[PDB]
Amino acid sequence: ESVRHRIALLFANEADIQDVETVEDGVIVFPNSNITIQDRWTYAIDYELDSIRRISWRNPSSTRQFSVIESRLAPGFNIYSNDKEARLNLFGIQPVYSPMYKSLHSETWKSINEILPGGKNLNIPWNPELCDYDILITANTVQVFSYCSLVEKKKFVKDAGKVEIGLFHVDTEDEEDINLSGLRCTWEDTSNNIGKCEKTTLFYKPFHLYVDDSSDIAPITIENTNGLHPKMKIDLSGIRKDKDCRHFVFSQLPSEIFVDKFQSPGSIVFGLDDLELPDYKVNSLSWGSESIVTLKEGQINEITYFSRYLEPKERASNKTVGFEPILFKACQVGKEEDLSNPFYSRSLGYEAYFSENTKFYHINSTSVHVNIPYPNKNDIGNIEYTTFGIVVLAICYLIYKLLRPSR
Amino acid sequence: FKLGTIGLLSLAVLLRIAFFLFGVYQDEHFTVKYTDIDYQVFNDAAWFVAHRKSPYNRDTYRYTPLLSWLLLPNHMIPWFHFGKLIFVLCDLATGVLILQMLKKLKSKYRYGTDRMTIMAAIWLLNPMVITISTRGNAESVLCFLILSFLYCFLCEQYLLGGLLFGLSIHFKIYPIIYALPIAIYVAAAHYNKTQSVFKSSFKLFLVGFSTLIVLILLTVFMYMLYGDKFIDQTYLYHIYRTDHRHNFSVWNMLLYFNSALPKTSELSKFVFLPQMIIVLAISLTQLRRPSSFPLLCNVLFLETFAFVTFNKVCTSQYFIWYLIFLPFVLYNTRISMRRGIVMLVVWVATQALWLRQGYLLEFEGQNVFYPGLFCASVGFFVSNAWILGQFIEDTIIQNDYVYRIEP
Ligand SMILES: CC(C)CCC[C@@H](C)[C@H]1CC[C@H]2[C@@H]3CC=C4C[C@@H](OC(=O)CCC(=O)O)CC[C@]4(C)[C@H]3CC[C@]12C
Ligand SMILES: *[C@@H]1O[C@H](CO)[C@@H](O[C@@H]2O[C@H](CO)[C@@H](O)[C@H](O)[C@H]2NC(C)=O)[C@H](O)[C@H]1NC(C)=O
Ligand SMILES: *[C@@H]1O[C@H](CO)[C@@H](O[C@@H]2O[C@H](CO)[C@@H](O)[C@H](O)[C@H]2NC(C)=O)[C@H](O)[C@H]1NC(C)=O
Ligand SMILES: *[C@@H]1O[C@H](CO)[C@@H](O)[C@H](O)[C@H]1NC(C)=O
Repeated sequence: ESVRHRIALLFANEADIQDVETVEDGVIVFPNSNITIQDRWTYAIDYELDSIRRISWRNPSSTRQFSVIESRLAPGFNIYSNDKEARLNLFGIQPVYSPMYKSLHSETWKSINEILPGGKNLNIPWNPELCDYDILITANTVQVFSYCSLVEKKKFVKDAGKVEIGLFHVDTEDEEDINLSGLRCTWEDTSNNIGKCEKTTLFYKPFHLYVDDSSDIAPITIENTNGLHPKMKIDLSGIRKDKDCRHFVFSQLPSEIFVDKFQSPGSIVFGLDDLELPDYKVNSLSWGSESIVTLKEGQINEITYFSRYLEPKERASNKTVGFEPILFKACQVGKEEDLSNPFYSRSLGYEAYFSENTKFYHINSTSVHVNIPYPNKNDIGNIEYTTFGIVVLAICYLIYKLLRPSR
Repeated sequence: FKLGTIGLLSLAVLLRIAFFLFGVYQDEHFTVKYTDIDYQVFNDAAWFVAHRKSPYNRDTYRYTPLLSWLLLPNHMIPWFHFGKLIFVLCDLATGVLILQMLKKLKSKYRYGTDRMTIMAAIWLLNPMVITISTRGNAESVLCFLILSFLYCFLCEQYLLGGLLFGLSIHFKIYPIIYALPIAIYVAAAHYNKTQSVFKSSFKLFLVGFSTLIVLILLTVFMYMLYGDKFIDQTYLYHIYRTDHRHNFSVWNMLLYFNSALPKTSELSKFVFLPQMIIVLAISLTQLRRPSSFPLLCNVLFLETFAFVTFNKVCTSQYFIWYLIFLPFVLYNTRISMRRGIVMLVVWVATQALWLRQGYLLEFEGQNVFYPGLFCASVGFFVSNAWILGQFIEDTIIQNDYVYRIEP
């Protein structure tokens, strides 16, 4: 059916692979210790075009730890497109322009089946609350990556199109030159019975490194949480600057929050960077802003997240809004190493700022919330009348004071 | 005892130096950023100018380009505190001009007693003015210019007075309000020496022509150099401004609510009429006794007080606009001590109440927009109006015993 399916089973212990049952028409697995599932669906469509599109969804509230076979997706539902002629207005979200792409962002899950080209329907178990999705649309191919966790016994059989399965375990590594070892199996085209599995070894140097284990390298703090402009403080005093390592904070903010890009050197802000206009004056321009902010090593770095004024409505109340910036250190590596692995590939996103030969070390992703109150839109008449009456009385009193005879 | 003028100047210089050293040491060591945001804006504009680029690329920079040109030695010479030194020098020049003005006036107009030291120390020995000058605020420079042209009017140097008046008008648009009184004085200033209307009218035309030509030449030169953005950000902003951030002004909440609405109310476009009416009414009092410099100074002080009080925006930095004129008003004042104490107490109490409401709103997110902020603004405006009326009564009483000592 012009479908190709690739399944990846990331385990934690070598003995866990023993528990895997290989029946003549499938593979039955019972979870042992928080294994990871990576599903890759590939389609071929004509779709004559010369642009790339990315649709990445990661649950903001998700607490799942990233694996070596998964990229660090930007939190929330994001759509990037590098085309400079088509218009991006899906779901009523105004795009944000950047020298490489137009981007749409949201913090709540949206339906994806209406965006997938060709009107293709397939047996996808959309589980937005417990899975991470990444859809890549190319000139002639469509790829769908789903990262999930197994919490129950599952049986994999011959799905639509060609099917290939691979179970891997992470051997000894030094957070570089990562080696996976395990089994690879394929499904016959003429029958629903599995083939003969073979030993396989994959060697690759990742460009997405996770150091989120322990040792509180760069603690994150938030001060003035109740205030309108809470301060985000990052501690890098104990870490010395390296030759090619530069730390950064990447934040996708809504239209009600902006960052003064002149606070720190080497900060880039795309979208609504206006420092004066309120929320109701720039709400319809775009969905917000994307900011990448550099940090100075050896000293505490402070970032201010200002908030605008919201349009008054009936029954005055506050409109708390949250966002999650991510802290990552980017290091340049010589242009000889092959920074390519079969699992994930570079594409549009926050990686488009940096070059091709970069490696990211993700440290912390502490989330922030801002409370913004608005008044009641029923006191306009009272305010008008009181203000004008007071002003008129004051000028009348001053005029009376002026007319006083001399001597 | 009686302080010596030389000793007063020396102690003022010592205070300025000590505060500057405090500032530089605290900036270097403490992570509190004593320097104000305005100095950061000016420094960024100076950097843009030094890199052969328009200073208006820096957001929220609406000053004239001359400020950035003056601060250029920040980047021409590798230091950051040069603007602070220039502002401190301007503040010292302002104090010296105040002392010289009082000394010259005491020998031409009959005065009550000897009070040069106290009235000079009102400005030269104020930690508030010291903090304003040493934090990078540029107001002092404007203040200096003002005194300069006024001094040129005292010593019958009308041409340089007109040139400096035009320069100050170019720097900030508000000194235009001084045009109506000063002109009258100039005419009378020549009627008491030469009994020929021709010479006085010619001198008035000369000073008007000089100030107009200086203003127009500076405007044309700046526009030609820096494009339409200069004209926009310098002139049209005051026309399309929608300042809604909390401030001492009475029109704050009204302007916020009006900016919320898409169509302005009919009785909401006359926010400029009361200010013009009261300014003209206060200006007309100069006719009581022309050819008098103390009366002119009092009229200018009342005009500045009324303009700041009725302005659509008013913060803690707008007070200095009239504080410079405080000594000349208070040299021959007749207010009882209890009345002055009452005025000061009411002023400070209203300011403290508004500051508490604003701090609650900013650092706690509470909804104190309609009931809290508006009432505090109304109370502050009423107190300011009462103080202005009292000062007008004071100047009307003063105008009596300010006879000349002509032979
Ligand atoms: C921004 C730059 C251009 C400097 C701004 C300051 C000057 C324009 C001011 C500061 C000191 C002023 C001077 C201070 C004292 C005098 C002496 C004064 O002479 C008299 O009193 C003449 C009558 C007499 O004494 O016989 C005439 C004005 C003048 C030159 C002033 C002219 C204007 C000056 C040069
Ligand atoms: C990421 O930031 C969190 C902030 O909560 C760090 O967790 C805290 O670290 C401090 C040390 O600075 C401990 O005292 C706390 O007990 C930790 N937990 C909490 C809930 O505050 C975490 O260590 C940081 N991670 C990295 C890799 O820097
Ligand atoms: C708006 O602000 C109010 C005032 O704080 C919030 O009310 C409390 O919020 C805390 C947040 O942890 C809750 O635990 C309390 O139960 C809330 N008290 C109430 C609702 O009476 C409120 O959460 C804010 N956000 C809204 C109303 O959406
Ligand atoms: C759950 O997963 C985490 C990492 O994802 C792992 O460290 C832990 O051991 C797992 N739980 C168990 C019971 O093994």
